[PDB]
Amino acid sequence: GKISKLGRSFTRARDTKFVQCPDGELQKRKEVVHTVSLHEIDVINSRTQGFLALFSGDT
Amino acid sequence: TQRIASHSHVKGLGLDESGLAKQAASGLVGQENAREACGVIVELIKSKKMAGRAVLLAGPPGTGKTALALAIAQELGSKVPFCPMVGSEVYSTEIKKTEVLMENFRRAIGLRIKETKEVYEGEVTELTPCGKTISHVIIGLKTAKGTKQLKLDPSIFESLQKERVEAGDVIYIEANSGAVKRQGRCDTYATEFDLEAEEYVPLPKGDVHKKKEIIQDVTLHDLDVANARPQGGQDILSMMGQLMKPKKTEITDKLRGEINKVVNKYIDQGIAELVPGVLFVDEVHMLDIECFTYLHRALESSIAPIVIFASNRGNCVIRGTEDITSPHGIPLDLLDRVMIIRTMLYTPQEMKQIIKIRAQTEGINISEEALNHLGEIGTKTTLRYSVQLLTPANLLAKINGKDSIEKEHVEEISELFYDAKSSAKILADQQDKY
Amino acid sequence: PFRDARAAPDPVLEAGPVAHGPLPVPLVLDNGSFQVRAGWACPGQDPGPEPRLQFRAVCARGRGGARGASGPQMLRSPFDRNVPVNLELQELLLDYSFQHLGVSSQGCVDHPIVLTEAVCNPLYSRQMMSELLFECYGIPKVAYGIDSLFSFYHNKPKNSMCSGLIISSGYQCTHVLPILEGRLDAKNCKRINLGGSQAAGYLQRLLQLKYPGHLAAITLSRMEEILHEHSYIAEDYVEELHKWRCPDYYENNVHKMQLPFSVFNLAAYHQLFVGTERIRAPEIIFQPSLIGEEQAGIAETLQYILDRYPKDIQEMLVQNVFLTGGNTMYPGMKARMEKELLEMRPFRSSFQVQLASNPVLDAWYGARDWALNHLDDNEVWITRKEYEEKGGEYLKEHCASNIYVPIRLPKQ
Amino acid sequence: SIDAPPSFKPAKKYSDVSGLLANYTDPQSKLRFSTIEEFSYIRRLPSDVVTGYLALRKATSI
Ligand SMILES: Nc1ncnc2c1ncn2[C@@H]1O[C@H](COP(=O)(O)OP(=O)(O)OP(=O)(O)O)[C@@H](O)[C@H]1O
Ligand SMILES: Nc1ncnc2c1ncn2[C@@H]1O[C@H](COP(=O)(O)OP(=O)(O)O)[C@@H](O)[C@H]1O
Repeated sequence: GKISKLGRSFTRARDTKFVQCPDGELQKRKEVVHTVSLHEIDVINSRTQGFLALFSGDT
Repeated sequence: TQRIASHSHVKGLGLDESGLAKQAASGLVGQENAREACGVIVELIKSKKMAGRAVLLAGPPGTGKTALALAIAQELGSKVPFCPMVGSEVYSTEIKKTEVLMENFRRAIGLRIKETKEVYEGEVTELTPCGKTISHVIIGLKTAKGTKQLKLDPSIFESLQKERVEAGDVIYIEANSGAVKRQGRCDTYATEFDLEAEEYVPLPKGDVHKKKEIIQDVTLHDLDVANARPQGGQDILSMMGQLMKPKKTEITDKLRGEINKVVNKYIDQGIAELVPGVLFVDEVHMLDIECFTYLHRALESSIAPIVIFASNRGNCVIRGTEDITSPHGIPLDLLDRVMIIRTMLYTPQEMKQIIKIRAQTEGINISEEALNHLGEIGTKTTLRYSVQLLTPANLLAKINGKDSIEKEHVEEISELFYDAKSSAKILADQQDKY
Repeated sequence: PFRDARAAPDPVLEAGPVAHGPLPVPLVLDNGSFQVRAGWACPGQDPGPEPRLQFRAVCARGRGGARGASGPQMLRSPFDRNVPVNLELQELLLDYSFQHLGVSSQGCVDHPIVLTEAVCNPLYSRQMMSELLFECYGIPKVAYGIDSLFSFYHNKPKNSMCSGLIISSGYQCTHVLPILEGRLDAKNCKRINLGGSQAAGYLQRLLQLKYPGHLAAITLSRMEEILHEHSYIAEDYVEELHKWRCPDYYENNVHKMQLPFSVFNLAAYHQLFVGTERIRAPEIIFQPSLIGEEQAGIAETLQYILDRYPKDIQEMLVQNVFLTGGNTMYPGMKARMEKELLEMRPFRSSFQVQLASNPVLDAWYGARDWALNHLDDNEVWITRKEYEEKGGEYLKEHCASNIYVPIRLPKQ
Repeated sequence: SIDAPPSFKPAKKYSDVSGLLANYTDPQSKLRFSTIEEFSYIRRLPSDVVTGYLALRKATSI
């Protein structure tokens, strides 16, 4: 239920950033490759919101 | 596949049934007199009778001390805890040095528990609570193998409510733990709206209900740590968990006393069994004189694990004394509490066998004429250096389009990567430039 | 490539094929909505030798006005939704059947008859079917029974008391019939307002919209061939149609239905490619929502009747699920039904699905075997004189018959 | 009183012109379709076959 907005279509740029409308079909099954350091698994597991210590350094 | 590493070829001590060693077996070669001794230690750990007994492996660098220590962990297998540590780990910034010793001594003793893991999963066909207030809740489940009904307690019902479960959702219940997981809405309802924020999953094709027998491993240290500080209780969902950062702390003596008393209750009731394991304090000469003195108490205690030590030092100064030399870098007072196993340097023929066993472990084909050359270079340098050159030699053989190591490949690599002895000769010559 | 159907056979017989023993050999008459099936009981022979008169239940009378015709040959038919509701168009259907079978001579048919009727039959309808039979044709005694239940009676392991669900699917209806101790539990029986007529009608209208260039080339009698020979029922529809989505499977499985010829001529004399259509026509009885129609369909209905019993007698009556009639002829029907049944039972429990030995003829063979046994059980039949004191809205409660209730119709 | 009950579940949405599952419906013709080529196809149909398809489902079309 997250919405991301990428601006407005060029044909209604009048009346903010502008872009052409997408190609292909509306609903795409996409596939995403993702990778995490072995450390970053360890820190997320340490605390109620462990991931903040991955920035603040309090690990 | 699994990554190859510095000891992955050793698979056990490889003794025959009489207890004597074979020349070459289970991925070790040589060292008969020194590794027959580990056989006796394995029988001692399997006997379970003793506590606090300890062993020292002694001998020069590259003579097999950690290989033998890991070979013991193979012969015991994953039933029995084996906790490795490095001497330098003692110097924490959160807790005193003897606390780190005591935690690691506890880690090497395991409770082994049995239970029947029992799982229900499928689409929720109905929820119906059952006077004044809810006595129980009936729930129905469906999969492509059939239907069941269950009778939940109000604690589980609270958990279903917290997961925001409603009829038509696909659910996993684990009956032992009281664990409850929502897995999405069942796809038969995927047309209720065109756009809605849920994720829809197909009706499960597996059994509605499954049973296993499982075995749980937990050490005494896990009981200590879990029980000492208040357990947080946050499945997140509670912002108070954000404020107080964790830290390690000196576990009090009183608490370990109670934990011992409660575990004795359960091993009388047959609910648990006990496995005394091994603590391997490697690199022992990095311990301080304070710590060496505390070991004189912990190795006497009628609860302690078997402890294995290893060291490579001659007659060096004991850390923290600024003055006193002692054999192996260990105080004489403690050295009179351990049995000592000596470890011996390899003859050229031994190194050839180790090199070939490393090659066929690491995946490399090598010709006899090249293997004789790594054998020679090992006598000039050290075994731990000849075994480094195998992979880079293979990688040049591959670049030059050939399957197998040949003399010119190892000869090229020898000119390209130096040894510590020959590099030190360069530093003695260009002395004024560094 | 399409065929054309046969017409106008030569059924002619002597005045009565009376065998040894009892002289009043009964007529066995399956009064179907799609077609009628009729013949002599022919007792003393184990295999029913000749179910004569296999013919479509449709009659011709056109702009000429002055004549009508009845055999296999604008058209009309006597039924509304599997109950007969026509006067003379029923008579001239019976007449055809009697005349081609032979009859004595005098001002009546001398032989008793067993006759199929609707799973429930409205009282007025039963009354009219009795009047149109006793008055005009003068039959001595009559029996009414249900097609499906005769087919079950035929297919039973033994001539003994039983329980089961009957799944039945004819021209314009499918029914789910729970039966207990040989009795139809008609209080909680249910039917679905769809059937093989509506499947053919849908497949027609699809192909008309697919090829508007030749509406005239496609017609019911050609829709029959693709629906009988070339269509099948999915194990799971949303998975079948998903494997039909890829072109390399499609070209290997699409059906090439060559029309007769007079550009390679297909721009009009097309090969009428049927792909997904060969699934979407059978599936109507499991998902009536492929048409406009909001009803439970053969899957939700079976669960909805089966949950209205105690959990022990469910496990009893599911031990004999039986498939019979018309639409059950599709290939794959047993597999789809037993898979759909596996999801709606207790996790380790058992069920059995039986398919009728001949799904279309077993209703008639059942009525044969029934009448040939119950010749002299005069509590079972309605005698000619009973119809003079009970007004025609009356029935005799034998097994394989609709449940009677005490009631009477005003008439003058 | 023998009629079967209405279904409880919401209806699946198959495409008109091929029968494959339809994620999509066109805002003007009100037919439903699975893929881009099917959307190209429907836009080239005359009004007669469009109302013809909708009439198979007793949709607003009368
Ligand atoms: N007898 C043997 N058989 C097979 N491989 C051996 C043998 N002895 C040593 N090795 C291998 O050679 C290397 C020797 O490491 P070794 O156990 O000697 O370390 P160490 O110098 O004794 O102690 P540390 O681990 O503290 O450096 C490893 O790759 C080991 O697996
Ligand atoms: N071989 C077959 N395959 C598929 N459908 C068939 C087959 N034979 C008959 N049908 C279907 O059976 C239906 C008629 O069955 P029938 O038992 O005679 O009906 P009823 O008893 O209501 O008159 C028709 O709609 C026809 O499409």
